[PDB]
Formats: sequence, C-alpha cells, structure tokens
Amino acid sequence: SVVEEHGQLSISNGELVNERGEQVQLKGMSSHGLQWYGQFVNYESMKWLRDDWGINVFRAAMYTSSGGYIDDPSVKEKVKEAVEAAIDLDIYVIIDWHILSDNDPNIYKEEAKDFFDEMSELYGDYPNVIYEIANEPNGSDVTWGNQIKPYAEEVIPIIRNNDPNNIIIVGTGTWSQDVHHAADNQLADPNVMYAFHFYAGTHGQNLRDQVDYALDQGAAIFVSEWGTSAATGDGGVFLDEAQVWIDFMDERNLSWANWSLTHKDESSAALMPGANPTGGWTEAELSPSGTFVREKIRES
Ligand SMILES: OC[C@H]1O[C@@H](O[C@H]2[C@H](O)[C@@H](O)[C@H](O[C@H]3[C@H](O)[C@@H](O)[C@@H](O)O[C@@H]3CO)O[C@@H]2CO)[C@H](O)[C@@H](O)[C@@H]1O
Repeated sequence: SVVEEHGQLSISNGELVNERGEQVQLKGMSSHGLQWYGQFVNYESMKWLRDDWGINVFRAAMYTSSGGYIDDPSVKEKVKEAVEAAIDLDIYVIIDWHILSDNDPNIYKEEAKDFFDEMSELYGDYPNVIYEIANEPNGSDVTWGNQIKPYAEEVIPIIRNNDPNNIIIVGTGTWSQDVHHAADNQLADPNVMYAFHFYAGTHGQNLRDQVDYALDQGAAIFVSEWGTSAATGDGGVFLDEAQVWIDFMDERNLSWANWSLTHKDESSAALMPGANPTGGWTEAELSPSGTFVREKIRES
C-alpha cells in the first residue's frame, strides 16, 4: 500500500516528500530498453519485484532511438502496460523518454511533447506517475543552459497543462552527471528533480561531493539510473563502490532505480539467462548484480 500511504509526492526544500510532508525514499528497478527486453515488463514480474524484492518504484526505459519509439512507436503501449501495472500494484512508476545516442534532447523534442501530452492526459490524475523527460543528455555541445533547460521549458508546460504537480525528473549534462550546472541555474517548476546517474566501476568520491554541492543549492536529485558495472553497463561488478553509493544515497535520502531488469549477458543485468520473464526467480536465476540489488532493497 505504498501509493495509498504516501500518495501525492512533491518537492519541499529540495527533498522528495509524501502528501503529509514526510521524507520518502523510492528504491526500485529500471527495465532495459523496451524495444529489446520488453518481455520482463509485465504485471506478474512487477508484482514479484514488489513482493519479493520490496520495490516501491519501477522505471520504464523507453529508448527513443536505437530501434525505440521514433523507429517503432508501438513501444509506447508497453509503457502504458507498465504504468497500469504500477497503478494496480500501488507502486510508483517512472515514464522515461530514454534518449542516449540522440544525445541532445532537442533532436526529438516535437515527438517528446506529443508523447508527454498523451501520457499526462491519460495518467495525470494518478499519483503514481513520475515523468523523466530526457534520460541522458550527453556530448560537449549539449549544455544545461543552451540545450537542456530550454528543452525542459518546452516539455514541462505540456505536462503541466494536464498534470499540475506530479514529479518531473530532468536529465543533466554529461550523461546526467552535471548536476552542478543545473543546480546553479534551476528550473522554475517547484516539483522538478534533476537526474544524477552513476556506475560503480567509476571511482565516485568527487561525484558524491558534486551531488552534495547540488543538494546545497536546494536542488532535488533523483538517481534515476545507476549500475553496479562500469559505465558501458558491463566490464565486471563493483560491489564495494556500489555499497559506498548505497550508503551515500541513504544518508542524503536519495531515491533510485537500478539498471537493469534483463537477462542480457552484461554485468549490470540483474537476471541470468534462464530467468522467467514473469518473475519467481530463484537465487540461481539472479546475477551477481541482481542478488546485491535485491538485498539492498529488502534491507530497506
Ligand atoms: O542487447 C540490446 C542492445 O544493448 C545495447 O547496449 C546497451 C547496454 O546493454 C545497456 O546496459 C546500456 O545501458 C545504458 C543506458 O541506456 C544509459 O542510460 C546509460 O547510463 O548507460 C547504460 C550502460 O552504459 O546501453 C547500451 C546502449 O543502448 C547494444 O549497444 C546493442 O547492440 C544491443 O542490441
């Protein structure tokens, strides 16, 4: 009864809080690309994650390019399936417009506005929804002030016309790591959070200090994607550094979603090759990454 209990989320003094003003921390899983591993996103697998892992949020990663929504828009119905399952399971759900190779969010901004108009019209009167309008802006030519902020200032009004105050997570520069620039030039909407993403394969001490800098400017931060692997999503599992970041996020009350729920043979994948797409996984069906992430959420 997560959503019944916490209900309407909002941002108060840079912190995510529930409808009674208490701090709340979401912890859950992100799908991998819905165009590739959509079979793992369904009511049964999400219910298994809720009941066995303890998740209270699920992120639907709808890639825009790389065979995603722009090339085949049918994937938006898998996002609707995920949202409806989250509503039925009474957990939160992040609708992620998952830019990556299309590194500037302005590339498909017209399509983004139409997509977020549709999603906010359909689900804007449910408290479960969190909109993530640009996964990972990247590249030297994509900056907060020139590209990302103006993009957000076109897409947020579209959402706000249908849904006045559910949370909106906005990506930051350099694959959603540059929270320092966003925190010094914040958006006006009071229920916005800035995305911060990390990979445990990278030594993270300065990145933690940079998150703290942003928090000190009153910016709210959502760790909408992080992995136990290197920045490519593979290259080994780095659980010592992952635990440092888990503890950091608990101390700072940061919400998070781990990448990712798939059986792909890469270190960040949570499942092994024979895992059932509808849930019920044994210990042997969870990868080293999945076992750790499950433990962290169950401990919570
Ligand atoms: O097998 C499907 C498809 O995978 C593509 O590689 C993926 C990695 O598997 C995935 O882990 C990685 O995820 C990135 C996520 O999208 C970003 O937001 C981010 O923070 O980094 C994550 C890990 O780097 O994305 C890549 C690229 O989409 C293969 O490239 C492709 O050939 C294959 O079909």
